[PDB]
Amino acid sequence: DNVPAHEIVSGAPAELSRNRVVRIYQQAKPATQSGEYGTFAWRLDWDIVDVANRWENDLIGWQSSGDYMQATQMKFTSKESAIKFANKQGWDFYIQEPHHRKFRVKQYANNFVHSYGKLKHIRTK
Amino acid sequence: KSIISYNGNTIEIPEEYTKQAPNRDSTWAPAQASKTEIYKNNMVRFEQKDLSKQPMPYAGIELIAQQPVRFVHGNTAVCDGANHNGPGAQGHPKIFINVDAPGSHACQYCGTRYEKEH
Amino acid sequence: KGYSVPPGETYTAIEAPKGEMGVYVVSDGSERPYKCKIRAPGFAHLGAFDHIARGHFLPDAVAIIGTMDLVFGEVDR
Amino acid sequence: MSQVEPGWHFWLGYGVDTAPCNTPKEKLPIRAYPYKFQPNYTGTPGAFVTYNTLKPKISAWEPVTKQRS
Amino acid sequence: SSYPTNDIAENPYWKRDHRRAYPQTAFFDQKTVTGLLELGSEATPRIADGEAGTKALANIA
Amino acid sequence: AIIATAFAETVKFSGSKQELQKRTLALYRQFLRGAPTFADLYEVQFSIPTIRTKIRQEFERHRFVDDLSIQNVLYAKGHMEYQECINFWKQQAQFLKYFPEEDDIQGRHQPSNFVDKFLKNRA
Amino acid sequence: SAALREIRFHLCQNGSSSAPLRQFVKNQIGAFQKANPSTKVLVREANGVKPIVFARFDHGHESKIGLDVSSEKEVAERVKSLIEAK
Amino acid sequence: KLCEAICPALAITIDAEERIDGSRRTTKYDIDMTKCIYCGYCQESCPV
Amino acid sequence: RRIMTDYGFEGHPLRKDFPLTGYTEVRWDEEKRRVVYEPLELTQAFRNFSAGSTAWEPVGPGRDDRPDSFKLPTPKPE
Amino acid sequence: AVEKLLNVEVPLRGKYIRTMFGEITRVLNHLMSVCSHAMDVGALTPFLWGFEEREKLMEFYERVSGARLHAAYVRPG
Amino acid sequence: AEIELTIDGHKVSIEAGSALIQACEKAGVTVPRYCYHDKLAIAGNCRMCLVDVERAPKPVASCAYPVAPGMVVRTDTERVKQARENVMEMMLQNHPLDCPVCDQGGECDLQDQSMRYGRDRGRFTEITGKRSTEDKNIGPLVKTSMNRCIHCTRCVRFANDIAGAPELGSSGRGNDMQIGTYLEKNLNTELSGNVIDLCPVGALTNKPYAFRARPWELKKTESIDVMDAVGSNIRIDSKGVEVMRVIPRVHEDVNEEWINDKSRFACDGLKTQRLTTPLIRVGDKFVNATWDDALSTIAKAYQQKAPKGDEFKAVAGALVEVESMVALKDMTNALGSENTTTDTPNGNSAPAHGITFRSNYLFNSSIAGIEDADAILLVGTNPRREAAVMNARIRKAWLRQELEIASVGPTLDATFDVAELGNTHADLEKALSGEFGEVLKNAKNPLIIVGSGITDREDAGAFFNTIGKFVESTPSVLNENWNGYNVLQRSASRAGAYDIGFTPSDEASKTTPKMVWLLGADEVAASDIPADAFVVYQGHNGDVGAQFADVVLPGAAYTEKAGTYVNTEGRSQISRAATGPPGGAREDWKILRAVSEYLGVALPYEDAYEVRDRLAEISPSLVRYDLVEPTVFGDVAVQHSLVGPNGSVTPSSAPLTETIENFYMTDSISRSSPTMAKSSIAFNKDNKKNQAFA
Ligand code: SF4
Ligand code: SF4
Ligand code: SF4
Ligand code: SF4
Ligand code: FES
Ligand SMILES: [Zn+2]
Repeated sequence: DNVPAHEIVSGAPAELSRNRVVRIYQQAKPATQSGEYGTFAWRLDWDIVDVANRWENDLIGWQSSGDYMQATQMKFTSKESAIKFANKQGWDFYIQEPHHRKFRVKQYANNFVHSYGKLKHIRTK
Repeated sequence: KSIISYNGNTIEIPEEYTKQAPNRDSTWAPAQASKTEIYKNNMVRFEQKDLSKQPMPYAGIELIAQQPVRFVHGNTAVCDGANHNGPGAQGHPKIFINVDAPGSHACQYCGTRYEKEH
Repeated sequence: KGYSVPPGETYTAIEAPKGEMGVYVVSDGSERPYKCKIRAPGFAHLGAFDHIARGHFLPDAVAIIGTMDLVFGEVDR
Repeated sequence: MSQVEPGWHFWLGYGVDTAPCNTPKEKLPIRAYPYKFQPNYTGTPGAFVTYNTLKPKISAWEPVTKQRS
Repeated sequence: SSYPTNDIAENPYWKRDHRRAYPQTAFFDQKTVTGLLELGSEATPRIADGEAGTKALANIA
Repeated sequence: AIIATAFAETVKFSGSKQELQKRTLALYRQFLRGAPTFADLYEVQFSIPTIRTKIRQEFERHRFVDDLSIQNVLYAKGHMEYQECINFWKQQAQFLKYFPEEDDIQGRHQPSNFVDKFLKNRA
Repeated sequence: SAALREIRFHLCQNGSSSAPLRQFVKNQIGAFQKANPSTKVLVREANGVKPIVFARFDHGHESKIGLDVSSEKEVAERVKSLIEAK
Repeated sequence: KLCEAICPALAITIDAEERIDGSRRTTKYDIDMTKCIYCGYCQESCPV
Repeated sequence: RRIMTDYGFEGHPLRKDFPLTGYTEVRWDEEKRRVVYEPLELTQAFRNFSAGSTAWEPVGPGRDDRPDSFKLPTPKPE
Repeated sequence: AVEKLLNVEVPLRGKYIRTMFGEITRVLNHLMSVCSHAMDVGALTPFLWGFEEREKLMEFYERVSGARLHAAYVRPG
Repeated sequence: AEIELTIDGHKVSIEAGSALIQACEKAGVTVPRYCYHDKLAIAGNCRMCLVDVERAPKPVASCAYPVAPGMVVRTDTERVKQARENVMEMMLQNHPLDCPVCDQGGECDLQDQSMRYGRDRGRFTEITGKRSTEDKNIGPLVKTSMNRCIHCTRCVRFANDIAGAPELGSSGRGNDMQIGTYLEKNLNTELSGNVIDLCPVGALTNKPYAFRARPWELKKTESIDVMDAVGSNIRIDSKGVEVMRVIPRVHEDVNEEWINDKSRFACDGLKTQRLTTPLIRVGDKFVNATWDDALSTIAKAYQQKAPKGDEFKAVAGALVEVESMVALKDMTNALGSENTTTDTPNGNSAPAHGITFRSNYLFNSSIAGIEDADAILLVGTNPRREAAVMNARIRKAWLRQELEIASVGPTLDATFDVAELGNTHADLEKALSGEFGEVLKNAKNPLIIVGSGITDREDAGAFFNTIGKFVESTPSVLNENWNGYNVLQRSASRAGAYDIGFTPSDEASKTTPKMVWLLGADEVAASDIPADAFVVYQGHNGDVGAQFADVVLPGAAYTEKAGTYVNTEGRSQISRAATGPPGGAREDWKILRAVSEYLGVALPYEDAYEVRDRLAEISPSLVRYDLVEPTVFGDVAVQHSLVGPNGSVTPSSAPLTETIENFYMTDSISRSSPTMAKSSIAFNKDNKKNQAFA
């Protein structure tokens, strides 16, 4: 084993180590855009605790919170660094393996191929 | 108006202050809270206060329906809410509205309407 | 979003009236900095204050802090 | 000083050389609504009360019952 | 405004893009410095031609 | 030269557990001898024995830590706190952070089984 | 323990420990289901798991033993013991 | 919601929806003047 | 010893695991008559807005400015 | 710092303005500094003879920025 | 065969006939695009992908130039930079200054690629001004502002190739080109909203999200789509406690970039007609109550009524986790009851196909297997209404391959040619033994898709017996390389239920229950539940089952619980919590542990990790997240479950009926959504807008 417990010298609470879950992941490729720069980094974000995530204030309508890790998102270069840092701090983690687009050939010619039988569909462009 | 509190009591408020604005009673958006639900939820902080002096600005949804329609010759109307009186832009970005369709069409920034001469 | 600064890092400095002020910025290709340390001349001044005041009486300690005219919002960063 | 109407609060302050009384017409803002000047009523009942213009985001269900016919 | 940047015709941005022309952060470990020593540099070469000199670089890499 | 303050120890990372044992024991001894000063300087509303009990608890917290570097870090942090306390740098609040127990019972329902946590949405 | 009411088999698909239980399942399942006509017989597979059986008699009392044996017959007798030792 | 994004102090709080006349408008616009630093980035971003 | 942070502060702030707001806050307890440290609870939560970060690479690779005396020589092709 | 990272060049008029306001600022700092040293040493008067000069120089601030002290005039680029 | 080439000096290998842009993607070189989407056909209208190839004099289109051995490609030299700046100048000539009111601000490709590959300032100041265009009215779900179109033709290609909605086309010519239906129509397809994710510009925008929020404000969470048994991965976007929208996520073995309209527009049902407090019935009224009071009321009902054995019924509906059904099952049994049961019509009795082997009630040949299909059969299923995404996959395979399809069911208005051939068991045996039987034998990768409405019939055994006899009889469907028997479920709970048991025993199937704990169930009929029984609904929305209930206990929706959900393939997926459940609502398994303790029993687990170790003790594939597993017991499974105990059922003459009479308004979340109400009033066949006179 022999992975140091820096959780003891971190000065942070122990509730993060004993009750709180994280998730390690890559941001999914957005469908609203076609870029892929926001990916390639392994984020680490805490999972919610229900009672203290958000609740609406009576006075003016602002959203409150008691969870202090609702906005912290560490960024890592690789999965192994994330897992090591988590274990060194004693956090329990679930790994979310990414889902990559599967390569398939694409030709402009397939739009204009011969149909020996009934046209399946009529192309526009 | 007499508004029933949650705790079974009543909340008396005069009619001039229950209107959503001095020119309109109803709400102009689904998520808007009506003044009655406001009072009913917040009378602890309205109790000894004077409602005449609280801010009650006019609504724009009713002051812009009053503005006459404008007309143009063509399938385009250009809008730029520019003052024309002082320097600078002072308005909103140029927007070309299509007006071929039978009805009026309003700019998305300001609600000024345009029509195809008919 | 703001503008994307190139990756890198730099300490650049000036002749601020207090002294040699400086900023140590780091970049990661994002619109948000990764680190920014303000080097504050009043910091080193107050740090030397112990070396400078030894042997002197209290009115002179007042005059010493006045020579440096530390602005403690800087000193505390 | 809250009793000072706008325009004057700017002339009184050397923001302009021309007063609202003599400023020309085109320089005056047009108003589709009436004017109504109200000072800082702080410390008095007419102090501004804040509130939420919205209603609760999560609307609950108003019960109604059925019978097991 | 200034003239060559307000010019409307022969004023491409890719010539006055000084941000994407930023100078790289060079890095030199002892390996990359001994090659400059045992071999030389593009200004003062001391390297053998052909795949021989290629593997000579490789011996230091 | 910028000279060290009163009870300052130079940071020195021991290479062995057998020396750090001695240094930790001296720290514990100093805390105990100085506890009455921690009761006088800070206007305290309880016993010197209760302070010594809390000190023993804080040293039992990390009693089962076998990694040497972490122990050196813990010892340095503890000497920092002794210097903070014995010199009157801390005020009452920062000291009674270590004594939540002495303050009055916070309410009635302090859940310890499931069902109460569920009724309070803490499970 | 008034009755058996559910049986769950867990096993690998292709590991070494599970093959005798794979044979038991392929060959004896209908006879098991007729000799116990009132029970949910459940087979559920997953690569890398250690073959094992669970039974549920009444009021949720569940029993369990592994089936890392080297024969189909050891499986039969071991299953039957767990079904009897209610 | 550019004023809500550039504001250093995050004082502003907005919530919009489609108005009855089919336009884009606000139902909530708040400012905490106890969070405001009076920078003027909000009068700079607004394109109207 | 610490110089900036509070005398009893437990944590190291500029670490990337340390949340912006910290873990604690202070109020005056009329009962105890003491400034007392309690767990954090904010009336408006932190909104990051770093989720609007660009999906396209903003500034491509730079431009070499190594002097040629420090460039690893290219062997002559033959 | 941020221009050095972005690798852009400031225009000349902006350089001269940043200079002029840098020196107006050094005046505004040396005034407060010297004339607080005085007051801590007991001479109350040079303080109030200088702060008026500071208050004439802050009109230039409110004219260019809008704010009297904390301003934000100089920005990257 | 893989070739090799050069790109900005780097060397890469990809198959022949491929697009250069795919190679560039392989080599990491970032290239712009508007007209190119991976899942769509190619075109070359945007002209932003231009690059320099030494073979050709002009810059060429990466989106369309075939890749060839030894070709060298630069994407950095001054010609490319100029050509990109010029194209973007041209694109933004006639683009309106609508960015503040455009819902794509902060997530528009045009902004980013103009800032990155384009000019700081424009030279279009002309006084005649920009082109204009009118907005179309293609239905409630899609809002239009067509001055913003760049004529990428993603919308057209999607509609006509992946969806089957050819009402969307390219009218006009030249600068007066106008994408639209030439006359007022509606974009009638259940995949209509994916168009919104395809348009780069905000010319097609979601309507119930229209202006509510901006992307930088949103907490993106990666979760799972209930509303179908497919388990389509998604990305939720919350604004604190509120859930603004849903958008798809990538998974090539399940959903492959698409999601249906129900899953994208049912979010509006998670903020209205919710349950926030417990309720008790005292007469005709409900009365708000505490948790202590309702659970104690449940206990007094148990002790007063004294249900014995199988009188305690448990009903789990659609939109349930697997942790909840486990906890309900362990509790039910701990009270001495085996009457666990689905909310299906014939849920009272055990399924015809048997839960014994996973292979009998799952889509065995995985959803990535339809691409390899040659012949298909549809028995009592309308995939366009049960898992539309897999109808899209069938069409994608039907176009580019040799595929011949048949159906035995109600005539279904499909997005493909189907060759309907009956509506009865009699025509089913006829086809399977006549012609299409021979087509399935002589196929290499055949599929026999059975709907779950067959399982929801009284004569289900007569079917599953015949299909099992044919499957075992025909090797081509069942081998050591291919299982062509498939059951398509229409809800996300049934597979997890069957994986943990949750089937009624025949002993309990005949008892008339005394207490009725119904979980997420809103499809009940008022006949399945007696009058004199005590009833306890758990849900997050009050639509049907609450109205019956004497006691109502809030639960949480899919956005507020990290539940495990199992899909048709048997793939286990884990959800994520986006928000906390509202008000006095609680996670279900906690509620059942607490009421269990209040009753004369308990469950042996307290927190998450213990519930997970339990799930493993029930079935170890419930904690192999995202892994789909093969199975070795196919032959045995069809011999033991489908063929054996189903010979005694006789087939009816009742013709098959469509399982889902309305794709909208299927479950509680959706019935509570007004958007599904507007969308079920329109998008009806009887409306003129939804039928083209061909
Ligand atoms: S000027 Fe004031 S309100 Fe506007 S962003 Fe700055 S601090 Fe906020
Ligand atoms: S229009 Fe102006 S005030 Fe309104 S949200 Fe935009 S920037 Fe803020
Ligand atoms: S309508 Fe939208 S999706 Fe279709 S081509 Fe135009 S911009 Fe693209
Ligand atoms: S589509 Fe993009 S560029 Fe066009 S108005 Fe919308 S945000 Fe702006
Ligand atoms: S991406 Fe090639 S021209 Fe459109
Ligand atoms: Zn306008």
